[PDB]
Amino acid sequence: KVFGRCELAAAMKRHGLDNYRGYSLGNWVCAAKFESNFNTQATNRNTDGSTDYGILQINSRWWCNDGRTPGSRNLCNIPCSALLSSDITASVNCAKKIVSDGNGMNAWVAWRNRCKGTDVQAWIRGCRL
Ligand SMILES: [Cl-]
Ligand SMILES: [Cl-]
Ligand code: NA
Repeated sequence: KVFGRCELAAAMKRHGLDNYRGYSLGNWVCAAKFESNFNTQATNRNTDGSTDYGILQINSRWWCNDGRTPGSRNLCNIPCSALLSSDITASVNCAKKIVSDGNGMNAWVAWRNRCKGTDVQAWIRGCRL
Protein backbone atom coordinates (compact mmCIF):
# COMPACT_ATOMS: atom_id res chain seq x y z
CA LYS A 1 0.00 0.00 0.00
CA VAL A 2 1.21 3.51 -0.82
CA PHE A 3 -0.02 5.77 1.98
CA GLY A 4 -1.01 9.36 1.58
CA ARG A 5 0.80 11.73 3.91
CA CYS A 6 -2.15 12.55 6.19
CA GLU A 7 -3.48 8.99 6.00
CA LEU A 8 -0.17 7.67 7.32
CA ALA A 9 0.04 10.40 9.99
CA ALA A 10 -3.37 9.35 11.31
CA ALA A 11 -2.44 5.66 11.34
CA MET A 12 0.83 6.35 13.16
CA LYS A 13 -0.96 8.49 15.73
CA ARG A 14 -3.55 5.76 16.32
CA HIS A 15 -0.70 3.30 16.92
CA GLY A 16 0.87 5.49 19.60
CA LEU A 17 3.84 7.01 17.78
CA ASP A 18 3.07 10.69 18.42
CA ASN A 19 5.71 11.75 20.96
CA TYR A 20 6.83 8.14 21.48
CA ARG A 21 10.17 8.43 23.32
CA GLY A 22 9.83 12.18 22.73
CA TYR A 23 9.60 12.05 18.90
CA SER A 24 6.70 14.09 17.56
CA LEU A 25 4.50 12.66 14.82
CA GLY A 26 6.17 14.72 12.10
CA ASN A 27 9.48 12.93 12.71
CA TRP A 28 7.87 9.56 12.00
CA VAL A 29 6.09 10.75 8.85
CA CYS A 30 9.26 12.41 7.58
CA ALA A 31 11.25 9.24 8.24
CA ALA A 32 8.68 7.12 6.41
CA LYS A 33 8.65 9.54 3.45
CA PHE A 34 12.39 9.33 2.89
CA GLU A 35 12.86 5.69 3.89
CA SER A 36 10.12 4.19 1.71
CA ASN A 37 8.16 6.98 -0.08
CA PHE A 38 5.22 5.84 2.08
CA ASN A 39 5.27 2.39 0.41
CA THR A 40 4.70 -0.54 2.75
CA GLN A 41 6.21 -2.93 0.18
CA ALA A 42 9.59 -1.21 -0.11
CA THR A 43 12.65 -3.43 0.19
CA ASN A 44 16.30 -2.57 -0.20
CA ARG A 45 19.33 -4.84 0.06
CA ASN A 46 22.39 -3.71 2.02
CA THR A 47 26.05 -4.42 1.31
CA ASP A 48 26.42 -6.79 4.25
CA GLY A 49 23.66 -9.07 2.81
CA SER A 50 20.92 -7.81 5.11
CA THR A 51 17.72 -6.30 3.73
CA ASP A 52 15.55 -3.38 4.88
CA TYR A 53 11.80 -3.91 4.90
CA GLY A 54 8.69 -1.84 4.83
CA ILE A 55 7.52 1.66 5.45
CA LEU A 56 10.32 2.27 8.00
CA GLN A 57 12.96 0.08 6.30
CA ILE A 58 13.65 -2.15 9.29
CA ASN A 59 16.86 -4.16 8.92
CA SER A 60 17.09 -7.95 8.97
CA ARG A 61 20.55 -8.00 10.59
CA TRP A 62 18.96 -7.12 13.94
CA TRP A 63 15.21 -6.87 13.95
CA CYS A 64 13.42 -9.48 11.85
CA ASN A 65 14.04 -12.87 10.30
CA ASP A 66 14.14 -13.22 6.52
CA GLY A 67 15.87 -16.62 6.40
CA ARG A 68 18.83 -15.25 4.44
CA THR A 69 20.87 -13.02 6.81
CA PRO A 70 23.31 -15.47 8.45
CA GLY A 71 24.22 -14.75 12.05
CA SER A 72 21.46 -12.18 12.39
CA ARG A 73 19.19 -11.49 15.32
CA ASN A 74 15.41 -11.26 15.25
CA LEU A 75 14.87 -8.84 18.12
CA CYS A 76 11.32 -7.97 17.06
CA ASN A 77 10.50 -11.71 16.80
CA ILE A 78 8.79 -11.41 13.43
CA PRO A 79 9.39 -12.56 9.86
CA CYS A 80 10.51 -9.57 7.84
CA SER A 81 7.61 -10.15 5.43
CA ALA A 82 5.22 -9.05 8.19
CA LEU A 83 6.75 -5.58 7.84
CA LEU A 84 5.42 -5.30 4.27
CA SER A 85 1.71 -5.52 5.14
CA SER A 86 -0.76 -2.74 4.40
CA ASP A 87 -1.40 -2.89 8.16
CA ILE A 88 1.47 -0.94 9.71
CA THR A 89 1.02 -2.50 13.15
CA ALA A 90 4.04 -4.84 12.95
CA SER A 91 6.29 -2.05 11.64
CA VAL A 92 5.18 0.35 14.36
CA ASN A 93 5.63 -2.17 17.17
CA CYS A 94 9.10 -3.05 15.93
CA ALA A 95 9.98 0.62 15.42
CA LYS A 96 9.09 1.23 19.07
CA LYS A 97 11.68 -1.36 20.11
CA ILE A 98 14.31 0.16 17.83
CA VAL A 99 13.79 3.75 18.99
CA SER A 100 13.99 2.59 22.63
CA ASP A 101 17.37 0.83 22.39
CA GLY A 102 19.45 3.93 23.24
CA ASN A 103 20.11 5.60 19.88
CA GLY A 104 16.65 7.07 19.28
CA MET A 105 15.68 7.82 15.72
CA ASN A 106 19.33 7.99 14.65
CA ALA A 107 18.84 4.31 13.80
CA TRP A 108 17.14 5.59 10.60
CA VAL A 109 19.76 7.06 8.28
CA ALA A 110 17.23 9.02 6.24
CA TRP A 111 15.83 10.56 9.43
CA ARG A 112 19.27 11.67 10.59
CA ASN A 113 20.17 13.10 7.20
CA ARG A 114 16.86 14.49 5.97
CA CYS A 115 14.51 15.07 8.94
CA LYS A 116 16.68 15.73 12.01
CA GLY A 117 16.90 19.46 12.66
CA THR A 118 14.24 20.40 10.09
CA ASP A 119 10.68 21.67 10.56
CA VAL A 120 9.24 18.19 10.77
CA GLN A 121 5.86 19.56 11.84
CA ALA A 122 5.38 20.52 8.18
CA TRP A 123 4.85 16.81 7.48
CA ILE A 124 1.55 16.80 9.38
CA ARG A 125 0.42 20.33 8.45
CA GLY A 126 -3.11 20.40 7.07
CA CYS A 127 -3.97 16.89 8.27
CA ARG A 128 -7.08 16.18 10.31
CA LEU A 129 -5.61 14.36 13.31
CL1 LIG B 1 5.43 17.14 14.44
CL1 LIG C 1 16.29 10.06 21.95
NA1 NA D 1 17.55 -11.42 11.28
